[PDB]
Amino acid sequence: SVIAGVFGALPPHRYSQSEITDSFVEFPGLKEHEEIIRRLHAAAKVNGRHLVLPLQQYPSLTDFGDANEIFIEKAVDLGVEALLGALDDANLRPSDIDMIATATVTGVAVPSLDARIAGRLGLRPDVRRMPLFGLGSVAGAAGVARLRDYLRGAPDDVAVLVSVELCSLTYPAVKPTVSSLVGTALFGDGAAAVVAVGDRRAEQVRAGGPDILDSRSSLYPDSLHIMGWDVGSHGLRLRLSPDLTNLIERYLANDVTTFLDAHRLTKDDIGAWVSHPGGPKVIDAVATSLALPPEALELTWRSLGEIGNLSSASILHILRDTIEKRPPSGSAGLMLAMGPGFCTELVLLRWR
Amino acid sequence: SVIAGVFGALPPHRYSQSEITDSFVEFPGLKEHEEIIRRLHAAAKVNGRHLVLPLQQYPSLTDFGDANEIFIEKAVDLGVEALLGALDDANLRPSDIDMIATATVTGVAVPSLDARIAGRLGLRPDVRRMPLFGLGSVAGAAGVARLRDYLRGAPDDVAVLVSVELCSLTYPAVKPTVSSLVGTALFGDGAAAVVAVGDRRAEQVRAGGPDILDSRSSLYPDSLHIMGWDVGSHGLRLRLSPDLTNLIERYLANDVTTFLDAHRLTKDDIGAWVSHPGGPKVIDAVATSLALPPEALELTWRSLGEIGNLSSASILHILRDTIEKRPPSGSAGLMLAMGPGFCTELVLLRWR
Ligand SMILES: CCCCCCCCCCCCCCCC(=O)O
Ligand SMILES: CCCCCCCCCCCCCCCC(=O)O
Repeated sequence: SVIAGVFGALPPHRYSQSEITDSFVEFPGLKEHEEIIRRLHAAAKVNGRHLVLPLQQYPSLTDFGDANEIFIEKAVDLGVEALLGALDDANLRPSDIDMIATATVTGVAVPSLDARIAGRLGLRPDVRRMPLFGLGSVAGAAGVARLRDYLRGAPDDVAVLVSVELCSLTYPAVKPTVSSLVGTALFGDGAAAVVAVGDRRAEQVRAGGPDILDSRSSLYPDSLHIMGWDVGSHGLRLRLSPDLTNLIERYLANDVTTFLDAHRLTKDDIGAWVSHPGGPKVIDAVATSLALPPEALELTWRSLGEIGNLSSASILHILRDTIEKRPPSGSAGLMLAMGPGFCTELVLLRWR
Repeated sequence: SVIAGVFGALPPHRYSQSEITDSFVEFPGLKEHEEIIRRLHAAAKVNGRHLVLPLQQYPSLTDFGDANEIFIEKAVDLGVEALLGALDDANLRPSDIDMIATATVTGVAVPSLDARIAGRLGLRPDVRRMPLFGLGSVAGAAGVARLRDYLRGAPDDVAVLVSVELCSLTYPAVKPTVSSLVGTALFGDGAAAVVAVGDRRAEQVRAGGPDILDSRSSLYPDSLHIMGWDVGSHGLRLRLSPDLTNLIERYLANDVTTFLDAHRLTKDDIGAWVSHPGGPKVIDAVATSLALPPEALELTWRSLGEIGNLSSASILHILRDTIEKRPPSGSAGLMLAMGPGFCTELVLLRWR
């Protein structure tokens, strides 16, 4: 399992953070909350976000069915763009793909995104499909890890993960509640794709990106309420408990120590950290938990600032950033994500 | 990859097809359509179905949110019942599980079922999770196929697949339009679970089920409209094209020939067929397109008649039935399913 390509895609409509806010407080039913909205938006540490729709169109997006239908169309466009890009980076072709996995939590599609995506790209009719849905924000790391699991038993194959998250589209379910307003300060739209190859196929594809060495999932007891969707007539409504950061602060070290002990590594042996940008308070929690220097998580901070929180797609944008800035050849890399479960996922990388 | 435990779980309320038709024509907004309903319900070759709610409660199930909530409450219950039954069948404990795959098209759960099930039965906090959504009626075959894919590269491991379909809970989306009435004629509620182990683990636990030898997907081009959902404020509205059978008759024989040749096998080599019970027209098409004697698909016919179309769970019930019938020791087994995509999945087995 060696990564051969990584690529991120973004919708063309980009808006500065306060632009978004300036219009948002004026949306129907939101002006009674200008103050908490401005505060929450200014404290998100996001400087701009890409929106799959013109900012001016969101107030009229009140029907879940309308929103989901648009999701299905845009999601497939962006996912195709990402996959095509990651294949370019790997210098590979659609026909070479033996297994495709898709991750999203922001739309409901049957047939799944992989069926549609594979239809658009002219993938082998016999390609193996794997649509993950319930995973959310953790599916970027967990998805890379599922690639390894597959390629571990299929050493000559090529596998891809595609992650599309169009968070702006969940708007119909947004209420002037604290947890939904937090989601309104953090989340943006985007996609990302990873092309990965088996051990036997790496050398003759000239697979560049890092090896995928291992992963470990960590599912916390009695924590369903930390992250989720309240699903209904209104669509997909965010559940976000305050206890989230406290959870990370109390258990994240053990997740990390248990996994690295297994490889006889310490936190110090990590050459590059690739963390999910849940938001200021969550990034702080990770740094505090693992006692990391301000520079360890700077590419995730940077990511949060430039494109916001992209659910599962963010950890892959950041991963691409990390690859570009060429970490020490042969050093360890750690992917660290968290999502609905509650769970965390850790992936072990080795930079080339 | 060797199967070691299979197990079906059903809701307590069983009703006759006629008990169901009789109350159903009297449901709100339905009496005007009694003729077509009685015609459809009789022609389905379903004699009874298990329902997760008391028959007479459905007229009041009009809120997609209420239905999805109920789906989550009940799906987990049924899910852990099936898994437990398969583990006991396999003489294994929940802590032995290394990866759990979940499959449903009938509810929207974030956190997913596998997380909820894992929390319930006490799976290891580090169990691998694979939440498959959008495979629909093919997820029974496909799920077994991804179990091989996982165990192929983990010969000491245990991986489980848990299917749960509560079709009756999509009632809020139902209206007296044709394809939706066809649905009310065929679909029932239920769940199933498969427990499989790696080759090396096989001898230790003495796995008795069939070997999982190979699989082949077959995605049909430009056929996304054949079946799926139309997701909206009202939930999950069925899309079922009339063209479905014609695609089966046109291309199924080839799907199987290309797949069997690769093993130097002929239809006549197959000792037991485990086919998805789409409904009468579908079963016939399969029998017809291939050249199968009436007895070849009888277990499918019996399952259809006995508990309805359980979506992805059916072929696992039918697998359970087949295992019990004990086909020729050492003979070939072939699973065949079809679903949203449009696609088919074939899985080669070898009985003991
Ligand atoms: C223009 C509006 C943008 C903000 C979007 C509205 C609020 C979205 C709230 C949730 C969106 C993304 C949530 C994903 C969480 C997860 O990955 O599990
Ligand atoms: C009284 C309620 C009886 C049952 C009502 C059935 C409503 C029809 C909808 C069921 C559709 C299930 C389709 C799943 C299979 C698939 O999508 O591939």
